[PDB]
Amino acid sequence: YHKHTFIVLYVDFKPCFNCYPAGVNITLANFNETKGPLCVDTSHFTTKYVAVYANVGRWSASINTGNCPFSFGKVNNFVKFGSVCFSLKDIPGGCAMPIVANWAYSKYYTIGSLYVSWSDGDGITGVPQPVEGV
Amino acid sequence: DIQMTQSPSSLSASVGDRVTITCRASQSVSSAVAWYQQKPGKAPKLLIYSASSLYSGVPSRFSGSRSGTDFTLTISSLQPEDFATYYCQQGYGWLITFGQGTKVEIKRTVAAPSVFIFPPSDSQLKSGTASVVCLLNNFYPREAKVQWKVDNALQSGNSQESVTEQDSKDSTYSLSSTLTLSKADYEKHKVYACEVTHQGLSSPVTKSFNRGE
Amino acid sequence: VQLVESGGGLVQPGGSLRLSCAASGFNISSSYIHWVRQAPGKGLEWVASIYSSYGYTYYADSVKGRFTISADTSKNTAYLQMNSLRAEDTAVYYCARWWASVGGAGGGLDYWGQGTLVTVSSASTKGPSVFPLAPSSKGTAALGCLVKDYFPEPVTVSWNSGALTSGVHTFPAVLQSSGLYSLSSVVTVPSSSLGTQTYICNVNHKPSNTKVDKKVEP
Ligand SMILES: *[C@@H]1O[C@H](CO)[C@@H](O[C@@H]2O[C@H](CO)[C@@H](O[C@@H]3O[C@H](CO)[C@@H](O)[C@H](O)[C@@H]3O)[C@H](O)[C@H]2NC(C)=O)[C@H](O)[C@H]1NC(C)=O
Ligand SMILES: *[C@@H]1O[C@H](CO)[C@@H](O[C@@H]2O[C@H](CO)[C@@H](O)[C@H](O)[C@H]2NC(C)=O)[C@H](O)[C@H]1NC(C)=O
Repeated sequence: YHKHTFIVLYVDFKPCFNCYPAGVNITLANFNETKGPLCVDTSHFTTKYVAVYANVGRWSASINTGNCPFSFGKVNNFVKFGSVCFSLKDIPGGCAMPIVANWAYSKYYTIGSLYVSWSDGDGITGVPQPVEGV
Repeated sequence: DIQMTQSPSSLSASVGDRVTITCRASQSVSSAVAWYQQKPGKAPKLLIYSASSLYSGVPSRFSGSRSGTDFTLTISSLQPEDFATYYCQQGYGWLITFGQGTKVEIKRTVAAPSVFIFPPSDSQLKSGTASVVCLLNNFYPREAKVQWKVDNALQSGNSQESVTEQDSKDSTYSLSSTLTLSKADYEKHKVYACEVTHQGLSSPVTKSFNRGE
Repeated sequence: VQLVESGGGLVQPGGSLRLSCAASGFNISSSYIHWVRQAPGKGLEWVASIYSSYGYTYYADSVKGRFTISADTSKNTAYLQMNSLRAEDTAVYYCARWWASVGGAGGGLDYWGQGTLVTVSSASTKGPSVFPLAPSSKGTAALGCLVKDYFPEPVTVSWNSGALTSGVHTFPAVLQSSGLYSLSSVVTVPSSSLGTQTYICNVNHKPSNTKVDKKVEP
């Protein structure tokens, strides 16, 4: 009973067509700014990306390793940790996961920022799981 | 949606013995665990973070560990200066909550009490109200009984007592037994004072003072 | 590198008041700052924290609207405003700091201020009178200072300007039948010291704004 928990990132965007898109719907699972950054409470966790953005454009989107050393997904690659939490808002002393998209790839805009907190340790673990709509 | 339950509530133990305190994570969590020490009527003091992180100025004997949801704080050898309340905290720079906490007591030798007798001040009688006290210093066990005898006659309804916390080093206790009464009822009787009964005294002992001698 | 709570005292129910957290050694913007209350003879519970730089206000489920937190960077000092105080609120109030070596995550509370007391009751400030516990007849013997009919707690007791330490026994306060606090502070001494020694008890009561230093003699 319990042990498996997931954190997920939903991003939808809507289209000068090749400009800052107006429809931003960055979404963080189970996240309440007021409550504060979500903190994993389980031994195992998996990371996934969501194309809420409609596949109607040459535009493309990605999250690039930046301030944080550990890139998304690589995180799932059996990376150990002591404690971790995530919040859309910059968390002081936090890794920065730029959330960005490019029309086609020729042009780019700094649409989103995700920030994370690192706590060194061994209990928490990088983990892989598959894909389903839920 | 997260809390912690701290067990035990309170304990005593011999000096230099091993002491375990645990907190079960209401809905288990990560490494946000921390233990703190608060001395009586004193500022709380930092002990350990994430079980394994000790701030500078922490003695080696203290240890913190994780066993899943259960978080253990272990003091290898009980030291008298350690006597205080201890609390466990789960959280980050955001949120956090506290458990009921565990005050720890020192189990030590049978300690004889010292008694001192105190009549009121001549300057205190000026108000028209008077007060007396019987002093108990450096004793163990804490549990004991004060008696007030007036003209060979006991009294009641006037006795209020304050209890010291365990002494930082002495590991002993001191007691303030304040007997209150008005100027008139003071001057009514004259040969009187306090008796105490304790394990320390094979035969209970009493101090006495004649009024204004 | 130290903290100081300030502005602690008494206010009547329904009153509102603001508390001062002085800081020395660090810019408050760089660290989280929390406020914690200690219920009398009960467990502590978290109130709220604030990060000055990103103006992050995080409160507890206990008191969303009832209190609010702030801090001024030029002041380099943190504030806590409270309104419509209730009986449960009556507590000791400490401000304190937070640090992480990792940085982003898991941390702790390192430094504390002395902490101040806040009371909510209709009885207004009242001043105590100090009377001496005089050299007894007893070997060692001991003596002390006695305080009566003051409201509300706390009271500061000192001996010879705090030159005295070991043997001080400042008893906890006791609540009188009247509705006042009465406690006693004392010290164990030898027999010989009595001849020459000069013993004076310094005492300060914050709601009365009165400080007395009275000598003790046989
Ligand atoms: C931005 O996009 C997200 C993702 O679509 C939106 O979240 C979605 O909110 C709607 C309305 O609350 C959800 O629809 C309904 O949700 C309930 C469960 O909460 C479900 O019982 C209904 O059957 C229905 O699905 C929608 O499920 C939810 N996200 C998902 C999983 O699609 C969000 O509202 C959008 N707006 C913002 C905040 O920018
Ligand atoms: C998520 O954040 C919202 C922000 O509006 C919280 O909503 C209010 O939070 C206060 C906190 O004291 C409550 O008193 C209110 O009843 C909340 N209102 C509503 C409509 O929920 C909310 O509590 C936070 N948490 C959740 C799980 O929604």
